[PDB]
Amino acid sequence: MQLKGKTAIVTGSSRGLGKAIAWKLGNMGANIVLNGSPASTSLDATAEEFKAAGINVVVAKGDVKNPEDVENMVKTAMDAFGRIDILVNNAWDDVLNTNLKSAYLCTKAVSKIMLKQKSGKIINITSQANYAASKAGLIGFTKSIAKEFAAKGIYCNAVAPGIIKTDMTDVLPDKVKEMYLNNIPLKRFGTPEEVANVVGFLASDDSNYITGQVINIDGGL
Amino acid sequence: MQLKGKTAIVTGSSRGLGKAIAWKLGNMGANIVLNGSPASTSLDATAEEFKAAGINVVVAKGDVKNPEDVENMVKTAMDAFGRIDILVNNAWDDVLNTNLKSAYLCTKAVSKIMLKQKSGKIINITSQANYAASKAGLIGFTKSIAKEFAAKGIYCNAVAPGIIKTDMTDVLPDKVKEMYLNNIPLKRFGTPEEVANVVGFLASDDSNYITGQVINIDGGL
Amino acid sequence: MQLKGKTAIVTGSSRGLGKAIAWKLGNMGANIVLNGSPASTSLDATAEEFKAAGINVVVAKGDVKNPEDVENMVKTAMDAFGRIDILVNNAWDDVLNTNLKSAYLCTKAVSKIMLKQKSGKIINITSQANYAASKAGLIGFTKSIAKEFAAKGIYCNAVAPGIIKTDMTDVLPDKVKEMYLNNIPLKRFGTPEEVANVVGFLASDDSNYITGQVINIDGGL
Amino acid sequence: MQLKGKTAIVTGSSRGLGKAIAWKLGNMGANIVLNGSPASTSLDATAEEFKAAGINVVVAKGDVKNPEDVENMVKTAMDAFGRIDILVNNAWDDVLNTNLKSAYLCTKAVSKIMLKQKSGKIINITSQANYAASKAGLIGFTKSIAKEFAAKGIYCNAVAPGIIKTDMTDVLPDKVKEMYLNNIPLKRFGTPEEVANVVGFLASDDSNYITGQVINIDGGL
Repeated sequence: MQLKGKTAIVTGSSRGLGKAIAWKLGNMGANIVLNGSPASTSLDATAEEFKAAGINVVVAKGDVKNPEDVENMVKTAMDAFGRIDILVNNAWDDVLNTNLKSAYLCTKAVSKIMLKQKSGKIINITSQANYAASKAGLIGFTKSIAKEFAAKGIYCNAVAPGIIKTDMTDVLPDKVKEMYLNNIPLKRFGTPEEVANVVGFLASDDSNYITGQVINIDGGL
Repeated sequence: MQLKGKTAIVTGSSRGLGKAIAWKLGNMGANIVLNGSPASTSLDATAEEFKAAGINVVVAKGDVKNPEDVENMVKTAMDAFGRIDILVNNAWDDVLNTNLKSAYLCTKAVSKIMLKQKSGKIINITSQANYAASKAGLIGFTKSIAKEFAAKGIYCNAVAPGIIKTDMTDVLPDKVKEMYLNNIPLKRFGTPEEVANVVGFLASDDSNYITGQVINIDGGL
Repeated sequence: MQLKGKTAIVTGSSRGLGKAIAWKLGNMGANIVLNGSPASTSLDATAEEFKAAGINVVVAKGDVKNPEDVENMVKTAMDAFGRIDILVNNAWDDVLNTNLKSAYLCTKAVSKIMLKQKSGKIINITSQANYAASKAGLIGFTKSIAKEFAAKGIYCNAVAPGIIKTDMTDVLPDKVKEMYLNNIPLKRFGTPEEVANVVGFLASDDSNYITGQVINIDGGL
Repeated sequence: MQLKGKTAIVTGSSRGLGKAIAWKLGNMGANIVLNGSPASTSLDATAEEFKAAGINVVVAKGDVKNPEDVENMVKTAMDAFGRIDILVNNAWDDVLNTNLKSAYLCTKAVSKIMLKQKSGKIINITSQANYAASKAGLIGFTKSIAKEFAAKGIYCNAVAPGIIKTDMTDVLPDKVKEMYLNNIPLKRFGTPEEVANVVGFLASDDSNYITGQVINIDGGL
């Protein structure tokens, strides 16, 4: 389909949002590099599920907050598929390290390969003051990277989800759930699939000529 | 395909960007209501082209800056297809009347029908101080409408194109063209098809849960 | 004081916010041109109050939504003081005409004089979809004018007040008042004097090098 | 004057922008806590200059990227003046640590005292991808802190300078200088005094009711 013969790396893709994003890209025809902890019980199961659905998938085990694991991830992608068309960066000190620093390291490593291709899409997914600074940081980073690599044909955009349906939100007390729901103009939580569909758009040719942008998927919040 | 059995009204769709937008929506399976001046030489030709390509199309002739023509447009849509799922608003006194006032009147008229459906997507396309105020006005209008109709399931978003390939840009002197190109990070003009693809995204279920947003398609400008 | 020997025109300054703005500028040492309807009972009283406080004041009677009255206003300023250093623009068809069109006409007229001076500060004060489009329009207009006249030393900025204390807010039912107050992080309404103080800043040399900006004075709303 | 009997802490205030900011606040009548490295040749000279000008000044020596020095700074302020009304936060791992982490630690420490006062103003001064993320991070942090402490009367705003006159810019080659100047609508660099004047505004009662805002002082850039 839309991403036939392309390779997408999705960080933090063993479960939840990352898995849904990788699932959508896989079903658009992309070769998938899943990423997660070596200690993940779900990582291997997820890969087998993808393969059974007809998605070509390799697994890079490690923590993308560490340079050595980032290098491994890139090497397993290249060994498997020989190219990287799409990087999805999905993931006080611990907060800025987890979200923002992983995005920085992965972008730095993958950009080397995208520059040789003269092609590539980098899509950053955003995750109180610690989170706010990290989120805004990732957006500024996005816009900076977009500006820097625009001349070379490489895209960088961000997706900023509002409140998305999780295992936690499902078990929310009805009163605390109604308080959040009442603060969202659309009066419902978003879904992992909706976020995945927006990343699908940003990965496809349908989003050509869009760079340095943030798409808020938050129900008008 | 994605918009099978849905009806899209695209204002100013006899030629250029509007025609490209209507073409994309048509090819996604939507019933199309084209709009343009009764004096258009291209309007009828465009409709025949769409029909030959297998797109179900009706034509509403008039100027959408006038209430009576807006009512006609809505009536021809309803007479033809019985519903309106998508409105694309594409188009000192003359500046604010052409862009912004047409968007206001069409939204007001179509919103009545979308409220009964409890479903609908309104997509506003932006067009020196006169243009700047109009553009910013249309964006504020977009965000206001989104907030107002969110509770009822109706979406409102905007697409803001930068410099797009036209008949005018093609005949631009090479020096004036190079001056514009050098001010765009991606170092090329956008295309009508690219804008059409973004409207395609905003019209489809892939953009569910996104409201009150502006997508800049400007090559990082 | 700070504005000694300078002339400020404040539109809609017979009462309320405009009067408070003109009062602050007057007390900073500026020559003041008050503006209001010929039918104003308060305009003359306000001018006499200013004079008794030691402020040099002239009155331009008319509606600044009309070109002829705009010309009169400019002429009474020039006849009185021979220069214009500061213009404060304070004020579906009726909405866009009142706020935005007055700002456009006054700026156009005053800019001719500021260009000869190679000096000047234009400060636009913002006033549901009609209001939202008008407000956003005035902001886009502000940014456009700033860009256009930057090379010539002329500044353009905007002040965007949130909920400000009025005669209407004072008589608000306690329950409707508590609903608004609870939606403002600072948990109080703003005052006309606070807005006036921000305009005072934008009129003074303390705001040199700031152009094309909007200052939100809304208690974090 | 405006800040009589108030205490302002200005981080990184031994020289340059920080010194100019502290100078302005001092001359508005504030008690000043200067901050800089124990190895600073200029810190002591600067304090003596302030004292000779009639400014009440104490010096906190240390690096505000370290918790122990932040505690010292707060303790020297409290020992000297018994209160803190104004904190000015002025200053890949090294980039995020220098700008953003110092702002975080100082705000955290000073906020404890401001909460007891139920009064306080925190003013963050912004400093390629590393800088962009840090700058955007500090802005998001600002907005978060403002939201968090609004209920308690504590303000948080940011100042974002564009290109400001330094010792480096003065010795810039004329061609590289003309390239920067041509990219600024006002066609000149800003000055440390201009930045200081904006902080002066944000420290004074003239900026009451403004919170969670960023003032760009960049000549329209």
